[PDB]
Amino acid sequence: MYLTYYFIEITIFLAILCTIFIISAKNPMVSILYMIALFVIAAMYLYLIGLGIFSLLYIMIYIGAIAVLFLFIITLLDINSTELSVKSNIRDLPLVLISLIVLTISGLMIYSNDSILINKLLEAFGNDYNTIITQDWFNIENTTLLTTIGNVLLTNNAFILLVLAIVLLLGIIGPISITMKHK
Amino acid sequence: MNTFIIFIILIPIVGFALLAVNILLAVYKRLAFNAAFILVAILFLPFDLEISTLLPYVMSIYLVSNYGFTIVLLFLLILIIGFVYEINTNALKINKHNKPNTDSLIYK
Amino acid sequence: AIPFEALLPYGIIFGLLTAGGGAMQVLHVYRNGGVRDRFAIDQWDSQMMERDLRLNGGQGRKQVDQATAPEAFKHNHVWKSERPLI
Amino acid sequence: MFIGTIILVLSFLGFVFNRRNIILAFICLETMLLGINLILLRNSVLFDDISGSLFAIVIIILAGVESAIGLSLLVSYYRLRGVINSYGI
Amino acid sequence: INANPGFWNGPFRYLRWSAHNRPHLFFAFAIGIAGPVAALTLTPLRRKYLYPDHSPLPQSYPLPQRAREGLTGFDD
Amino acid sequence: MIINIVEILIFLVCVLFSVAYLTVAERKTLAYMQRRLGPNFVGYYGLLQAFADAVKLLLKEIVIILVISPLITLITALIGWVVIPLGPGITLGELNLGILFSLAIGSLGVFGSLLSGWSSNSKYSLLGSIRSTAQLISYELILTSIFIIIIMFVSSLNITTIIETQRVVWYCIPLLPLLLIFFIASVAETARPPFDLTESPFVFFFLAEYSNIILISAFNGYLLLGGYLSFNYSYLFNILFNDYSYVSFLFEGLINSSAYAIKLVFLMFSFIWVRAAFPRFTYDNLINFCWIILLPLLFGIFLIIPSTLYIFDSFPTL
Amino acid sequence: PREAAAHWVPFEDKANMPDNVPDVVEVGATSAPLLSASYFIGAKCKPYNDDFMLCREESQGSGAIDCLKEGRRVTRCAVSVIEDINKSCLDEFRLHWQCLEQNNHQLSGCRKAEALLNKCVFTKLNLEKKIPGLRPDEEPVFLKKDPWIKPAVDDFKSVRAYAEAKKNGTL
Amino acid sequence: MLILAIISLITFVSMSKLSDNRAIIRLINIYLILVLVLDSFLYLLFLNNQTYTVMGELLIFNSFTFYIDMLIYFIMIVISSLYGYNLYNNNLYKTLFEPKKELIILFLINILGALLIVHSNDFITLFVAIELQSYSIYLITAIYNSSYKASKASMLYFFMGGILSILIAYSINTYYSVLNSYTLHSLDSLIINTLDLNLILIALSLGLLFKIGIAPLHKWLISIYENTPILITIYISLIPKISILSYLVLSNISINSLVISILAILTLLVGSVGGLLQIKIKRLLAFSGLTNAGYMMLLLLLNNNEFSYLYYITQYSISHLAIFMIIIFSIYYINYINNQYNPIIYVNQLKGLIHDNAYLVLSMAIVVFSFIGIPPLLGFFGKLNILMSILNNGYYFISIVLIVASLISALYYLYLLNVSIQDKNNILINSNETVSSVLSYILSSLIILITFGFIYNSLIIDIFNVYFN
Amino acid sequence: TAAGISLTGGRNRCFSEWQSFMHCTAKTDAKSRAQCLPNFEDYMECLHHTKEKARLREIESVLKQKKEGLEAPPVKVIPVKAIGLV
Ligand SMILES: CCCCC/C=C\C/C=C\CCCCCCCC(=O)O[C@H](COC(=O)CCCCCCCCCCCCCCC)COP(=O)([O-])OCC[N+](C)(C)C
Ligand SMILES: CCCCCCCCCCCCCCCCCC(=O)OC[C@H](COP(=O)(O)OCCN)OC(=O)CCCCCCCCCCCCCCCCC
Repeated sequence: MYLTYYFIEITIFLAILCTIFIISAKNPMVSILYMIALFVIAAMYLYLIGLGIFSLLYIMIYIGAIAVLFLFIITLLDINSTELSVKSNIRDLPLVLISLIVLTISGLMIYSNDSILINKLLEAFGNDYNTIITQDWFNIENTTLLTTIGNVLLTNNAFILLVLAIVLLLGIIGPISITMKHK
Repeated sequence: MNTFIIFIILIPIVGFALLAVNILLAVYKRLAFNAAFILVAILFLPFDLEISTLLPYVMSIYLVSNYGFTIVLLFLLILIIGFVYEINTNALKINKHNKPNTDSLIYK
Repeated sequence: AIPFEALLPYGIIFGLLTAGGGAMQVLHVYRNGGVRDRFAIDQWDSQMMERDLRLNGGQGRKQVDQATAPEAFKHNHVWKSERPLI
Repeated sequence: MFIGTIILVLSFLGFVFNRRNIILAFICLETMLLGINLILLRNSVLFDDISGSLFAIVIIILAGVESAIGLSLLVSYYRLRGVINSYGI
Repeated sequence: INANPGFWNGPFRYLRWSAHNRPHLFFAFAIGIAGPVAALTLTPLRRKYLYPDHSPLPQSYPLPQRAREGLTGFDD
Repeated sequence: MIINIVEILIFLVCVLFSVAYLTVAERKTLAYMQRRLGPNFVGYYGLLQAFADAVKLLLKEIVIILVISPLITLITALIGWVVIPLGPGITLGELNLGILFSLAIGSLGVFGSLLSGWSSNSKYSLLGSIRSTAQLISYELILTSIFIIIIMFVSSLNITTIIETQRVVWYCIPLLPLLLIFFIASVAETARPPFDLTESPFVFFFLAEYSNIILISAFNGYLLLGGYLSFNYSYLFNILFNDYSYVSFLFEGLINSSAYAIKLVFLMFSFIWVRAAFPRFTYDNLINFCWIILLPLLFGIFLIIPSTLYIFDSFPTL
Repeated sequence: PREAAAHWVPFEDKANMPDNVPDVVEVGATSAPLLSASYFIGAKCKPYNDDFMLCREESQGSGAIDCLKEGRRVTRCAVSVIEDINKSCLDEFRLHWQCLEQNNHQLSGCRKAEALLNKCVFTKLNLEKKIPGLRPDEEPVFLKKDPWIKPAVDDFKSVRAYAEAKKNGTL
Repeated sequence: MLILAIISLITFVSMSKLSDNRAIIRLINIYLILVLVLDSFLYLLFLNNQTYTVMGELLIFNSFTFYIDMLIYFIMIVISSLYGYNLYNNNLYKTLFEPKKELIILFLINILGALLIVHSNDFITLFVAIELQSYSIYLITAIYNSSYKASKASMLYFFMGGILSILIAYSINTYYSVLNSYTLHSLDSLIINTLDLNLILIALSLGLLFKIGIAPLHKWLISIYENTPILITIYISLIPKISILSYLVLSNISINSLVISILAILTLLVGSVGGLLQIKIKRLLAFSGLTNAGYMMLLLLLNNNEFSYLYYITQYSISHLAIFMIIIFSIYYINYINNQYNPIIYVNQLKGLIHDNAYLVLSMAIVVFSFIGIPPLLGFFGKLNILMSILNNGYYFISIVLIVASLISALYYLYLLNVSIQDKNNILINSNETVSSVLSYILSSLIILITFGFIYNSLIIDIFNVYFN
Repeated sequence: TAAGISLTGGRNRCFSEWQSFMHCTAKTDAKSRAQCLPNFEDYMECLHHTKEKARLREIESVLKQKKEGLEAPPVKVIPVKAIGLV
């Protein structure tokens, strides 16, 4: 039954692997194919954490539209591309080996509130403690997640949906602003 | 072990089996495009994506009574003017040169 | 008039789905012990079905009825632990 | 926060260290937005609120319209030229 | 050939034109304008004449605003 | 354990059969539309056509990606079968967000059309694959938008909730124009020939084509027409049965699956019936039909529905 | 207030209520009986339930530890109502929740054994169903005749019992 | 009343032809004028620095924001009065400076995106509004599609703006991770003591700041400004700077910031010494943009920077606007015209301009002395009021490096005059056609503000005192 | 805004401590916020559980060294199909 325990750390390792196959590929289509693999590893993680609704929204729009968009572009366009050769990309290695260390450790620094700079990092890993889940009987109707998003976009944050209309408006005007050549 | 998950584990096995029987039994062994073709997919995305902005309203339509209504109506009515932009500008129509321009024959 | 050879495929397709769905309803009623399924399950209803499993003893939705609780009902209450979600 | 930080950092270095084509830039930019989402949605879960999910459902849309805009920018760049170069723009 | 007269060169004649020659934009814009225009004119007529609005549903446990008078009963 | 593996066995085996008998049904009915015998027969021996040509189809020649797109097309076409219910609360997996799943898999179904044009490429063949892709996504829009305006009356993403809501009246009879435009958007997802310029490993596209045929028939059947619903049948039972027993649950599951299968079979016959009578489209006509004329009507129907729910009390509660 | 995990691990605690909280007679009724008897334990134990939620309100954060006294008394009086409905109308109560155990426990599907149970309890136990918050000139929904929403299958035993209650004239 | 314009004009531009674009822009210009004239009595709402939070803790309307909100409409009238109006009525001047069909739409969408930052309270209004204006710069850049440099510039600006947008979203997400709220006033001066916030609040700052030209990453913006046509670049150099700088200055999230102080010094160094050996005029002009946008991280370090900021922003916007309009006038008299989109490219090209006309060089002389802080001009008191706040609050080495930066910068401001007052050998004796009347009256008015704003300096200080305190 | 709205539309798991702190800041003159600090410390520990983590680390540190292990009413783990078995 504790085969079913490491499921999150598995998908973390798979995401590491999958980005290694993003940035090291021969064809430009092989990279987007591992990218839709990355979206579906992400959507598995999002179901895994307790968010079943999002995972399917990620399938709808991220291996939905923008996938088809990128596959489409790479079809009807020619793009020269070289290979990941050692003679053109080993010169970047001593900068990558610094920036990996620094950017990861610093991206794990700000979740803490001490002022020691070593107790800040060691609170990112020192969390093996199991949260206790109680049952409260206060909720009466199945206001799931999507109901509350539809209540907050529409009443409390109606202006963000209404500026959002202008952004999608601009996403329609823009490609017709460019790619038409009127008359 | 519920009955949902054998199915989406068992189908890739069915596909792999129908594929391995094919590998067992088979025989083996830039041009320019129009702007309308690229534009259908580029412009498809802001019309697929207002739909998912419309998805949270349709679940919570009872709660936002009389007020989330008008917010959604205004959202759609802001989207319709960009729609009428693209249909006023004849954006998807692809044109060709088959007309002789119908100029009358002028003499001397 | 009507062709029978044209209508026998659709008759087979119709009969396949018919016998399938009949077998399915019998399997669901056999699993639940003679009652139909719950198609739409609230969070409330899920907590309530777990409490019923805790109350009746082992079996799924036996739906027993008593004036009080047994003395084992006070002690069998569970809390769910949950991993760190790193 | 591990999966989001890893997608963000590695997608970022996949953006920075290419010299081979233009589309790897686009798709590394898109996976950076994925990596920001993976951190935000878990902070929504662990704090018990939708408001990180509010910013999530907004940034889905902005990543969408971002891709629509930027690929029309690329077709602008390609119309006038002949072939998008290997080394870059 | 049927050419555009203009909305400004006679409105009602233009709507009559667009109903014949472009019914995919007349009967599409006229079915979608019959919604928010009818929502401003047909709702008080109903609330006065057909039936008034419904009572709202409860959302949480309805707490009153009293100060706990002391109850008697079910001691032991 | 055994209780559910026998259940998914019965369902997979029934759907795998029905998709194969459709490949015979289409040949037969188009034979009798044009006054030919067509295939010799249709019986238990009748699968041995579709079996025999499904065997011989694996004997021709083809000229890592070529492996993957038939595979993902067929598994995308096959995973969407759980979420249809066949009776009340009978699903192979029960999930509250079934339409969101069904919609995400109509979104996943486009990829094989992209990756099929890469194999054995030419310049013109690549352009043709682009055209099939763009018509597929173009009608996927109006597919999704009408899914919304159906679940405006439900306000729930569960599917048995839709059909139990539908108990009082089907959604097809108020919203009859919606039935018409869904039927044409449904033969638009697929490449049915009023809508088939861009046609005019192959066994997977062949199977997944008919699987999409009968699966979008299912997607019509639960949300527009009555899913498993035929009539009330409360009075007939009180005369036949005396009490709940396995015979009684058998008889009701039987009549529910009959009422579902008759919807699916009449709609499936109408696909083949609209195949024969009409010639095919210019692609400009296809895109023009999708965007300029049908979709403004779709915005109009979308605005007229909540306003009609607004004029009366009539907002649906979750 | 939270939905479970990736991998949640269930556990219990073999322990005891320590010293000062007395033993109580907890409700051993499953979903169908207390969903059936919900309006009647809501009608009798209104001020005790009100008092418990009020006491939980006034001790903000103290909460759980504060009103042990008083969630003791809502259980006692709810157990009292359901013992009384057992000894009162066990047969027709049982008829109603044997109905309501099918039909997803939808209340919509079981009007027929319901009205029989409501006559029985209003006669012997004199408690009455009310839907509050319902302004007048609005009919309560479990009283109306020819509803739009009818069940799939009327269950057999309540058809028979309702017809015999028609013939006896008690209904 | 932007969106009342945008929704109307987008339907209006959808149906009008390609010849109607000039008169469409003329209509929008007059509309913005009358929105400034008939609706500018909303200053009365505040009287004692009264601030309103509107749309539910989402927008924030105070008087600093009202002034920026008025400034942007004024400069947009000056910009739109360029595309509306012909420079001369010649064949050349019609084929030069042609407005595209969708350009007037994208300006007002950008002003919506720029106004919803200065008025912004929530982080989600911040993020949606930086996205709206970043798209509008992506498309104002690329709308001259048939230009090689403009397409390369839009594609560069795309990826650099994309990286800085994800850096801002990471900082917003991270502040959300350490504190549940999104609004900046959940800080309320007790958090910052007991909470390490310095790294988050700087990364939020540096995310916007690097979008503007903070000087370790200054090389990409100079390239975009030199590559766009000469009329896109006056707009896309003014607008994102002033919009986000008044954001970052309204909400003082980085006080005493050491990273901001270093990058402020590095900006004042590399801008003033980068513009020294440069032969292209838009380059010189964009590093004058860089040093002056680096008298900005300085006030961003301060507390209570609303006299120094606002005075210097309207100083800089008038001066900026005027000198671009001067070289747009100067292209008629030059002998060589290349590159239809970008007609004057070199500062060598405007030689001998005093012998062509003298009063355009009088105008050029007052603006270039206003950049270098010459005391009877309006540009002087801007640096004076920066220095009455830098020294007020303890930044002494910042003050010395500010002075040295101003002196090194004046060396390449005065190169414009050194070129423009010299002997040319081919003087103009009679021009047949004359420049458009209103489009030179606008520059005359923008001069007389610069040369005579010290008249009203004292009224402004008293007004200011009432309405912000 | 969406200040304290939960996943299900209710309140957060830390809404009470935050509302207590906003009571504290509502009645407090600026630069008198040093008395307001303990409500804040309670709120930050509601969010991140830091002091609780350090305390459970020290309890587990004393627990894990001993050879006796556990002499207490133990915590019994069950499999999911056996909530109410006995
Ligand atoms: C009849 C119109 C004909 C068409 C003209 C179209 C547009 C004209 C646009 C601008 C003309 C200049 C008006 C300046 C108003 C400044 C208000 C103000 O000093 O702002 C102060 C605060 O400023 C500041 O912090 C510092 C700003 C520093 C300005 C630096 C340059 C000033 C030097 C020249 C400007 C004054 C020249 C006067 C020329 C007679 C706030 O006060 P307020 O917001 O209540 O003032 C507006 C009330 N109002 C709307 C009724 C007018
Ligand atoms: C209530 C107020 C309003 C009153 C009006 C009613 C509106 C509600 C009705 C909405 C339903 C709309 C149905 C779809 C509209 C089709 C539009 C159309 O047929 O014509 C337009 C289009 C050509 O465009 P155009 O250039 O204008 O051509 C002029 C030629 N007359 O034509 C085309 O391009 C293609 C035409 C054929 C379309 C494909 C055919 C599919 C075949 C399926 C037919 C139905 C089969 C049913 C099978 C079961 C029947 C038992």
